[PDB]
Formats: sequence, structure tokens, C-alpha cells
Amino acid sequence: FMAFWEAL
Amino acid sequence: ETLVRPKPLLLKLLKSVGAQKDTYTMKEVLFYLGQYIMTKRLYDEKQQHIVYCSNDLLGDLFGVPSFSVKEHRKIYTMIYRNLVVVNQ
Repeated sequence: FMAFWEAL
Repeated sequence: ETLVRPKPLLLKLLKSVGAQKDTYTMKEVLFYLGQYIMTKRLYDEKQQHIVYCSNDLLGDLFGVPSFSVKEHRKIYTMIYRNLVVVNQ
């Protein structure tokens, strides 16, 4: 999740 | 650094995960939102970009029962709906 969220 | 002030419901959510202020940068708002999703374990186990928020405070704030982190514009749109951009 964090990995994806950082993309924002 | 887009300076913003969360409306009542969003501020409640941010505070529930540690936030102490009333004025934040968009980066800070995203950080806390992320921590909320993690703490509540709202993401899908297999495809962690999927978030389930039906019957949850986040669902009331965003107005959707689920969403994917891949939906960038939608997320920013759902977030800005709960914020005011400071004149500063």
C-alpha cells in the first residue's frame, strides 16, 4: 500500500 | 506546498491518526490519509492499491464505497472536496 500511495 | 485547512469531518480523521494542527500542506494531508487507511486495514490484501471504505468514515468523506490508489485525479478531487485552500 505505502509504495502505491507514495505515487500520489 | 499547497497550504490547506481540512473541513470538520476530514480534520477529525486526521486527528484520529496523530495530526495536531488545523493548517497543513497537501503532503501532510496525504500522509495522514495514508496512515488512516493502513491503521484501519482498508486496503485489499492481494492488490494493495484497492481501498474499501463502505460503512467507514473515509467512505462518507470521499463519497464512494471503494477506489484504487491508481485513480490519482479522483483521489485529489475527493480530497479537495474536504479542504479549503488558504489565501496565504
